[PDB]
Amino acid sequence: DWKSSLILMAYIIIFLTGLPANLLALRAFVGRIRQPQPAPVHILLLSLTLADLLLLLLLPFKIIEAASNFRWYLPKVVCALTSFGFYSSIYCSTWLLAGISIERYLGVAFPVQYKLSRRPLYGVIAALVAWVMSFGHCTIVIIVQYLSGNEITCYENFTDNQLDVVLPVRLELCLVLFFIPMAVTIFCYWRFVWIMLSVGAQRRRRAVGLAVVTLLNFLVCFGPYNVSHLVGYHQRKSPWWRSIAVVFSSLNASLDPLLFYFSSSVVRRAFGRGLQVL
Ligand SMILES: C[C@]1(C(=O)N(CCCC(=O)O)Cc2cccc(Cl)c2)CCN1C(=O)c1csc2ccccc12
Repeated sequence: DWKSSLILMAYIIIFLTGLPANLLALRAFVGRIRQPQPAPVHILLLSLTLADLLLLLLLPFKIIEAASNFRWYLPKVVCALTSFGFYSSIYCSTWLLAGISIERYLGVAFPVQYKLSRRPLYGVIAALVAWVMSFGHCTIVIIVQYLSGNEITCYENFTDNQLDVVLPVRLELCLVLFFIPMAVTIFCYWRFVWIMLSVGAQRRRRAVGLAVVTLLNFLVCFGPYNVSHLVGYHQRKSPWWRSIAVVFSSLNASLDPLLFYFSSSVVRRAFGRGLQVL
């Protein structure tokens, strides 16, 4: 009861804290465009904002669930659409954050290439690759898993045979769409921070802060969910703390705003104006 209510209120907080800041971020980038940005970084970040918006706008469904002890029964189609809605955002975000890690390292360190390739169009493909990879692979999940008065919004008994097909797919996504980005993100930022270490204080604090946020996201926000998938092999059963792990997956949407503040000064100016009003 209260155990459920807490997640409801936490999700409301995430919604009511996130959505305004994310809309302000979206507007900030739309502002930062001025003449459509020449910078590949600013495009990739915009995609993350859209991926966040996609999640945050669909987030309220969860607060409604948490009230009703996951009772209200949704059609299998609706259940699938909402599930796909979530999956897309997370695994898109991971590759985008990896793309940012690439961008900062390759951009700042070894700047000769960045001086020549300061055109925006070379960047756009990375966002499209992230979207295509996310959508394309995530679709497989809902294909496989989809085509009574129990306390479950979507009870996932599946089938004993299907289990043997389903879990490998979840592990495949877990590995390729997270554990690989993880290996890239840390490899880039470890160097980027070293290069930055080797206005200056502001640049340093921005650069470190950026890396801290990206690291934190993978461990705190995305970690437990992707661990919970892997535990699937050990237990051969959906862990009870999946619903808890999901909280963290949503939490990212609250901390992603900071990324934009640390990255782009225009966002700091825009939030400055927003804070001036508020
Ligand atoms: C919550 C969950 C899901 O879809 N379930 C959970 C099974 C039941 C269990 O065991 O609690 C069914 C479900 C949950 C909710 C709505 C529908 Cl219509 C169907 C699992 C990750 N995920 C989403 O992809 C997700 C979908 S909307 C959304 C919003 C925010 C975060 C994540 C999500």
